[PDB]
Amino acid sequence: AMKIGVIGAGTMGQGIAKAFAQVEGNTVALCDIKQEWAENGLAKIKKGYEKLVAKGKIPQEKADAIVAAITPGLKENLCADCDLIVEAAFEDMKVKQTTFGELDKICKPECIFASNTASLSITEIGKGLSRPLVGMHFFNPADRMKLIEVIAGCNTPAETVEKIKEISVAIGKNPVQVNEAAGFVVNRILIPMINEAAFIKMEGVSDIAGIDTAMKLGANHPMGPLELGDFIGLDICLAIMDVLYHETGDSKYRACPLIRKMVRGGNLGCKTGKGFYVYNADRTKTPVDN
Amino acid sequence: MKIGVIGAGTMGQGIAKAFAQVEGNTVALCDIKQEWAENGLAKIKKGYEKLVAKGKIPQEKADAIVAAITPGLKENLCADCDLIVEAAFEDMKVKQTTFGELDKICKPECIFASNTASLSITEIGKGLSRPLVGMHFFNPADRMKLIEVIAGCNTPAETVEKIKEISVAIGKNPVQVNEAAGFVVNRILIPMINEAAFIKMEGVSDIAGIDTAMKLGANHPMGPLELGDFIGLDICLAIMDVLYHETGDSKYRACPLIRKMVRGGNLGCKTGKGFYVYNADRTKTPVD
Amino acid sequence: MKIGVIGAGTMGQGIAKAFAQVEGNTVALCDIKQEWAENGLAKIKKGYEKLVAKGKIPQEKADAIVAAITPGLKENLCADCDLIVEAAFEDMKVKQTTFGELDKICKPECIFASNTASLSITEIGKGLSRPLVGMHFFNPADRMKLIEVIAGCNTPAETVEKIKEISVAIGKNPVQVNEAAGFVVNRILIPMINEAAFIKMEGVSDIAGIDTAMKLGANHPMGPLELGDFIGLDICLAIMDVLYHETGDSKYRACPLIRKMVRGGNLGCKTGKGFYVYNADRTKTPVD
Amino acid sequence: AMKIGVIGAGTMGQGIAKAFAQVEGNTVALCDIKQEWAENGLAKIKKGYEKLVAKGKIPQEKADAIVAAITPGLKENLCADCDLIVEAAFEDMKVKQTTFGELDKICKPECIFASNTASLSITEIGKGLSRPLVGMHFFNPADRMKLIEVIAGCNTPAETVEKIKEISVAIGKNPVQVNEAAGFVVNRILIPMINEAAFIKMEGVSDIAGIDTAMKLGANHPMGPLELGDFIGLDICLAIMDVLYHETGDSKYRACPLIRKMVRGGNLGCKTGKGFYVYNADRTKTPVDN
Amino acid sequence: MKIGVIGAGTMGQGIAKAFAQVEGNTVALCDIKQEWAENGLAKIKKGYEKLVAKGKIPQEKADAIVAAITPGLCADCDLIVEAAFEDMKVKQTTFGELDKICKPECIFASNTASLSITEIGKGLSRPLVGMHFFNPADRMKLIEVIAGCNTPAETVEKIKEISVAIGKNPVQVNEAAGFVVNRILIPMINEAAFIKMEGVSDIAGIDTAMKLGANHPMGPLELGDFIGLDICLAIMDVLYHETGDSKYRACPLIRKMVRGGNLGCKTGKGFYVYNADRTKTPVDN
Amino acid sequence: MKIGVIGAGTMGQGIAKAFAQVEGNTVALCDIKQEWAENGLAKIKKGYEKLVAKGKIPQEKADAIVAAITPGLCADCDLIVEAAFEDMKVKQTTFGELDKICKPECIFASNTASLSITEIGKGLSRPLVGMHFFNPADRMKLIEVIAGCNTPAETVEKIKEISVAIGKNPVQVNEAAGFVVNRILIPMINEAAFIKMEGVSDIAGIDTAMKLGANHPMGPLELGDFIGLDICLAIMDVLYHETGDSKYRACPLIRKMVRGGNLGCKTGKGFYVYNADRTKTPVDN
Ligand SMILES: CC(=O)CC(=O)SCCNC(=O)CCNC(=O)[C@H](O)C(C)(C)COP(=O)(O)OP(=O)(O)OC[C@H]1O[C@@H](n2cnc3c(N)ncnc32)[C@H](O)[C@@H]1OP(=O)(O)O
Ligand SMILES: CC(=O)CC(=O)SCCNC(=O)CCNC(=O)[C@H](O)C(C)(C)COP(=O)(O)OP(=O)(O)OC[C@H]1O[C@@H](n2cnc3c(N)ncnc32)[C@H](O)[C@@H]1OP(=O)(O)O
Repeated sequence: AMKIGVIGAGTMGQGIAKAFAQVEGNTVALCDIKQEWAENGLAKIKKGYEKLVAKGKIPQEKADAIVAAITPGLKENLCADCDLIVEAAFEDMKVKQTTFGELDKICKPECIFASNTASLSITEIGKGLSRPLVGMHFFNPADRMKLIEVIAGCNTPAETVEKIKEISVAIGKNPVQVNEAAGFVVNRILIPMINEAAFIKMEGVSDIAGIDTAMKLGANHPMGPLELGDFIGLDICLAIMDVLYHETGDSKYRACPLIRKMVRGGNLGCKTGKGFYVYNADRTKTPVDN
Repeated sequence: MKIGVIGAGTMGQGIAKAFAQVEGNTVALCDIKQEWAENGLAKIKKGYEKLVAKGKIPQEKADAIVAAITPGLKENLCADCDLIVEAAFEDMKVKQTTFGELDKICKPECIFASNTASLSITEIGKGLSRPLVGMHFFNPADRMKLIEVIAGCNTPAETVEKIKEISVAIGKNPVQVNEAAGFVVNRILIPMINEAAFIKMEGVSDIAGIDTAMKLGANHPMGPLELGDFIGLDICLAIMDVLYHETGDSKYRACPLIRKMVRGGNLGCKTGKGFYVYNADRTKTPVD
Repeated sequence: MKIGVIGAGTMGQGIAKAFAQVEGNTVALCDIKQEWAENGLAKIKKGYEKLVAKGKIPQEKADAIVAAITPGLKENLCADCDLIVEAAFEDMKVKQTTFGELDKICKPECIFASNTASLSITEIGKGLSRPLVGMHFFNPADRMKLIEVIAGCNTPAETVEKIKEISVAIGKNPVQVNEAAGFVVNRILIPMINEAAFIKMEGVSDIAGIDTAMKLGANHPMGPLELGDFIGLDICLAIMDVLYHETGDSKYRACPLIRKMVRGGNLGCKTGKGFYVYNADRTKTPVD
Repeated sequence: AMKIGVIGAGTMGQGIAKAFAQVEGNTVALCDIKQEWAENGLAKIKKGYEKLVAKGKIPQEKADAIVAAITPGLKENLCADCDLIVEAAFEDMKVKQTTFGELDKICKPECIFASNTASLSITEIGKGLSRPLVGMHFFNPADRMKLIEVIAGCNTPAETVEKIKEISVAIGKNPVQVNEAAGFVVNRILIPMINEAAFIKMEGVSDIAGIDTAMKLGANHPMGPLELGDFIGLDICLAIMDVLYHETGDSKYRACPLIRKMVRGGNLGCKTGKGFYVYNADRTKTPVDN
Repeated sequence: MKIGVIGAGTMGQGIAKAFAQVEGNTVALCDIKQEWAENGLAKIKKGYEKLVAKGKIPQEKADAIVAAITPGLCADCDLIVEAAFEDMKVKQTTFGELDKICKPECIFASNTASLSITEIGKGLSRPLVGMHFFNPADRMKLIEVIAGCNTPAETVEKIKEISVAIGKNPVQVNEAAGFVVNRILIPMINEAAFIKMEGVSDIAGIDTAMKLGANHPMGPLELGDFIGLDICLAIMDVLYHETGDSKYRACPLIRKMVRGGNLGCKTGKGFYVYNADRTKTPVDN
Repeated sequence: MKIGVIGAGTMGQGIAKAFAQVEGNTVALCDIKQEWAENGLAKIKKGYEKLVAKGKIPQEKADAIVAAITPGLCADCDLIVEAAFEDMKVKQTTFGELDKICKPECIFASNTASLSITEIGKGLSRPLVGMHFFNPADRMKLIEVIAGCNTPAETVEKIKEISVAIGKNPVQVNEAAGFVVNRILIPMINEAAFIKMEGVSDIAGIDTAMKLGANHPMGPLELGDFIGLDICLAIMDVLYHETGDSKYRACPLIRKMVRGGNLGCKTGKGFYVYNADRTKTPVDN
């Protein structure tokens, strides 16, 4: 028995709504700024579940049972008696502080405020609030990845970290406590990997398929690092590298100028059909250095 | 085809099985003492008897593998070798005079390759009469499918192709690398371990947590702290210091935490304590 | 001598007492609102009444000090000023147009000085008709004996000497500085605080311990963590980021720990919590 | 009631011997490699105490009472039933590992092994030993400075840190626990100060007396940073900077090339009569830039 | 061919000279304030007068090229070269304001020093290319030809031919910060400034060192004053911000001098004070 | 004056030429293997022959200077210039072995590229000074005069006069890593190598870029091959180790080529392969 409000209806918010609604006994309020943005979010969840039922990987009764626990709307209307708030709205500081300042008046006092952000300070987002702000960081696709990073901020009490811990296990996830530093644990290790694999390309050491092949056969990684960057989106890798550099001031985390030149040109990876690989119609991918 | 493997230690052992696994090849497993090489082949043959009893290899395929390997001294066994893969102690002067000696023994068409991970292929073969290429296996060499082929600054393109063709002819996937510090795998993978240690050092997360986050967040088979324990923190410290010294770039500065643990003998699995304590059962316990 | 002090805040207050303390000087304490400047002088006069009751100043020396200071607007009080010390909000465009306005008011021989710590003296006075020098007091300006005199890239040697002579004429010790980021004191002293924080961040010692070690090991009056609390961690973060941005050098990267505490409002004494909790008695407690 | 053996009879060892022998109830074995090196150490302690009695700052009975508790000799002869060993021998790794490997056989099992080193790893010094090695770091003059840094190594148990804690209070010092990192607490903060004050000189920002005057009047420090470097010895500042750089790999701790050029020329500060200041006969010091 | 130059400063003026001195080309010269865009064409006749006087040019040739330059015109050019201020939104906006104004099929080229070509041309209808001239653009034989990720080869090659058509040498260079010449030459100026700042030598010694020790036509500090110390700071900063590498941090002595307006030859005081005698004096005497 | 040069390589040979070509000086040329120290004087007559053939020198002048050079002699010189290998203990030992051999009052000078002068002369009886020539020492007009902390002015000035006496220009420079010219010029070669390594351009383009874009007599990569890529690596490494600043990290492509013995003109293959035709080919074609 839990009510969960999810502020943001793009990719992350829809997956976070699905992660709670998969557990029987949870109802999800899928909110956004315009009521029609939330409705497009719930239709996107529905459309996506129609594909799996087709590909035979989920039963239609389950899909229906998931969709039935999600309600689109506005936070003023749906988040009063919410037990947990998980925001996955746009990565802008002032938008977050506004959202949470409103919800602070809307929500009952018992409500837990959490943010899925990966680029901003949990500490600075929840500064003015009347209650603890915590980080509850999901990984795309949030309904299938079992990791949750629980980020403590400078003032986030330990009970608040402990509660998000219990909730993550309740929904079948594995929490990992992180004290707020840029990149947390997973992003701080993983994106500098992608960045090194790009320096190795830029410096002429090896080719794209070779760097990826070496990482797949040499370390038993599921993808190559450059494959992976296309699939994450090179724009997001660049932004994480730049966040890792600006927070620390450490030249160690400088982004590879090759990534920046591709993002400038719009070659963001799988989402643009072209990054280090070209994604064609016939389901084949070829590295851009051929 | 006849291959000479210089070094009867673990790597040399694994490289000899890789070539002897394949029908039609012969391997001379050499080391600096006739006995060393004969102990190398005895470790190989008993690893094969555990496999036979485990039922995962025919008793006659294993015998035919052991039969294809001959221990001895290079002065006796490598003159009509077609390919030499060196896998001996990582010291630049020991590798240079081993390849100086082999330059006089081995027939001209014999190809010279070194399994080195941390020394410069180019420097290795500076003064020789024939090209020197990198042929960097991954342990266990008989089981890992990747082979990094390292072109030196004067290693002709023809030499690099023929080592590619040999790697596939023994069932590997060659990835051509133009020599730089760390090649591909080590240059990505060891700074990874190093970063997880800085995360531990700086109080961001705990050892178990850093490792759980990378396997459940990034789909990695091992956490980076378990893996640096499995590779050996001494191997990880040394690769970091190579990257640092070959580049000049503070980016590759090793994490002082790893340097403190290596100074105390806490190297990982090989000493029974690193980031994890490895107990008498099978569990491992984070020192956290 | 007649001095104009631009800014009736704490620094401007402390700089006006420094000049009015000395017999024969007059000070115009100006700010952008007539009331602000009159509140500045009222804070000054009541600080002097606590001193009189504490018996540490004659009742007539204090009255004569307060009498030498006149609040108002610069357009009214600074035209026949001999020296202008600006001490207003640290924003480059606010300082440039304040000195543009004063360039038309003040008689030509009036000397223009700014108390800025983080902005470029040279940029401050780029387009003016007269030189612009740094005259950087230390709070409390009336009590600290040091004055850093900052030569700009176009500040003549004659201007620098005359500010030296004024500093001693009001009983200070001038230390000539050729403009660079941090001058002398801030460039040594704030990286100090920053380093003690990295030591805390990296788990080397504890907050009380870092502070006790520096006072009993180096003969320092305050620990560096107490001192960053007393200066304000926001002031310390900002100086770090100036040093970093003016140099380009990772050496002066601020410690992320200090950046996290500033984002949470834990700035030190001014907010009642930083590295120390400051309780209702007089004790302070390390957040450690 | 405590017996203390001090391995090293130069400056540090003599001051460490004096710090324990000042406390009634402690007897000090002042050891070195050649019996005559320890005797010169005890005569140096005696000569130095004859000066204070002259300058009127200590009573002669006290000096005599201190000297009487110090015995020069060889560790084989004097350190068997020692309660604590504090080595302040030369800063060389192999010398330390040899000294401690011998003392490990000499000393009773109850004996605490400690090292005053400031440049080497406590962890690497006591690796092969049969008992914990700890760092007990004194500050010249060890008999008058109240700070002791107690350094835990990678394997130094907490009881061993706790015991050196009690002993430091017993002798009137204030211990500070430090987990082993280069420079500990005091040196990592202080010498990079001296180094910055030297960059400021080298870059032409201010003059020698001005940098020192600013630091004395601006921060209320007892000395200027350049004054202080002369008094510490610029060779030692250089070595600490170089140790801080090599251990971290961080360009942040690069030594100022001005310090290195003065050390090369032999201008080590007060001990050579010339560093940033020239130390004349008539008790006056003038900065070398005049 | 018709050619429009955007910017009327040293480089704008020199790029205009470079096109108009080849028989057959016509140039449109432009700037913000028109009085500055005629001040441009004014500095062009003034210099051609001093050379015809010195016998280096025939008056009729000097008069044939200053008649091919029109201060404005851009509606009909076959090629646009912007030599505007080295600020990114400054270049997007101009080029933004410019995709309307020019004929549909006319080539857009920027003379930027180190900025990404690819970001410069993002909202445009047509490919954007890099065509980099070197001070003085009318004498220096080099053109660096920089193509962005979305720059076709027909345009890269159409620039190579135009280059050889006006007596230049076009070297093609891939898009990275500083391209070739500035990435090498500007840190060299920056280093010489650190050498003066740390007192290793004086301004005079460093410059004659590199002239007599390296056979360089200018010392690195005279060369900074001639380039403009504000352009040098910019490129250093762009170098530093593109790579993230403290290797390229500008020398604080150059940031101090740009803040004071000691920019070199354009303001009469850089590392040298330039006198009417035509003699320059190092500011450290 | 009598002059002894220590080292018989390019710089040793050129420094010998620089003294002997001035009427009145005599030089003693030296090296490890004597066959190398006559190989030195062999490369000196061979080059003077090719110039007399090309009419640049009169045979009698070529014959007057090769008669002032004696392969050895050092016992009586008034001035010693070492141009030995750029390894510190290599220079201390030589100079160590040399304070005995030379006359008591003779001036000791090192042609080191970046090493501290002050540490070079520590155990010596006499001041040690820096007298830095530039390849080719007989043409390049510059001498950098470097004094150590314990080098008196009489010796610094005695070098300045000797310099002007052999038609050079002596610039005095304070002891820091790289002095002036190499601290600027060598990272410039190093940068051009990073530019080739990151693929921004090819070897040819970078060099003609800097010739046509900067008016440089050699491109930075030809200049590396002419200096020797082993000397360039050394100076970069010394730069990096003296400052501690990753700004000066050598480019790994130059460390790889030195490891392979691709040193430039002295080994026939650097960034260019040098052919008997007298044409050089970039190794990337
Ligand atoms: C920052 C960026 O983005 C790109 C950049 O700009 S980086 C900087 C690139 N530019 C440079 O580095 C400049 C390098 N410096 C040089 O090449 C030389 O300094 C230099 C060519 C400018 C030297 O000046 P110079 O040789 O005296 O001028 P130059 O025109 O070549 O020859 C001088 C002659 O102008 C000659 N001349 C003949 N015709 C001429 C003409 N049409 N126009 C001008 N001059 C002419 C005359 O012969 C005059 O010499 P005399 O008085 O002795 O007769
Ligand atoms: C690393 C360190 O520690 C210090 C260093 O060395 S750093 C590197 C410093 N050195 C440099 O940078 C070199 C810079 N490069 C240059 O200055 C030019 O490359 C260069 C002078 C070498 C160009 O070569 P050049 O101009 O062709 O040779 P140069 O001798 O000056 O003139 C060529 C002429 O030799 C001339 N010549 C006349 N007399 C001569 C003589 N006594 N000796 C030699 N050449 C003579 C001839 O005129 C020949 O030219 P022609 O065939 O056209 O008639």
